[PDB]
Amino acid sequence: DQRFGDLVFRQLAPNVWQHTSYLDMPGFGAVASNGLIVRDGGRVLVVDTAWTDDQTAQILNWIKQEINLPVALAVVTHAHQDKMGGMDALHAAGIATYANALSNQLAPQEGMVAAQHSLTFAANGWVEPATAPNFGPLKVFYPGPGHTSDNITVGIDGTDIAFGGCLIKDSKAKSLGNLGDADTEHYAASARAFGAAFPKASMIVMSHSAPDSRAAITHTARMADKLR
Ligand SMILES: C[C@@H](O)[C@@H](C(=O)O)[C@H]1CC(SCCNC=N)=C(C(=O)O)N1
Ligand SMILES: [Zn+2]
Ligand SMILES: [Zn+2]
Repeated sequence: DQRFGDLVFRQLAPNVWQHTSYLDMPGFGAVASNGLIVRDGGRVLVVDTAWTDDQTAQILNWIKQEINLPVALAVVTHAHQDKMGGMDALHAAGIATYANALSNQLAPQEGMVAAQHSLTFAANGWVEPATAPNFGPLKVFYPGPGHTSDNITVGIDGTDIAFGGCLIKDSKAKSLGNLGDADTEHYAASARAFGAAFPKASMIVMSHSAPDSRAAITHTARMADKLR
């Protein structure tokens, strides 16, 4: 683990890093939020911002120092603060940002800054390639409504890594966390759909825990079963 400012960076694979930022919430303590950094050829790709614009700027600063390649694009997995909180930092730096069309539509109501481009998805959940230009190893999948109506997920092609965001919780988790915006009826099916979308992924990266095995997906699904 590497510390850079208030952020921590961990290499998960030769070309993949996890970024972690913290937000102190009064009465509840500091909460960690994870994202991904992917090196693809002569460019870098980001998945999710940090909690804030300042923290996100630090991600770009670490990238400059540790990777020294231009950041080509970023993808945010839904319209909540821990995933979209630092959109300004990305846009200030001239980085093209992509999100679920629904996330961009919800963003203003959520107090978030919308991404600059919209992803749309097929009936089977896979992104329509036309809306996801030059994503390299990033394979984006909409598993259906769960944590939120708009949550999307990301696999890293050519690695054992898949990113479930706030949809997937780790196998040690006691609850499904914040269900304030959740679709409790479809949550279980969506978690399982993600598992089926990336059947070979063995390392599951998520928003609020260290990377886990596929057990995180199944354990989440089974916790969600009880919500019905
Ligand atoms: C604060 C907001 O961004 C919230 C969300 O996205 O729903 C953050 C905080 C949280 S709570 C973190 C884990 N909580 C466990 N009780 C989650 C989450 O559950 O995914 N995401
Ligand atoms: Zn959320
Ligand atoms: Zn979260």
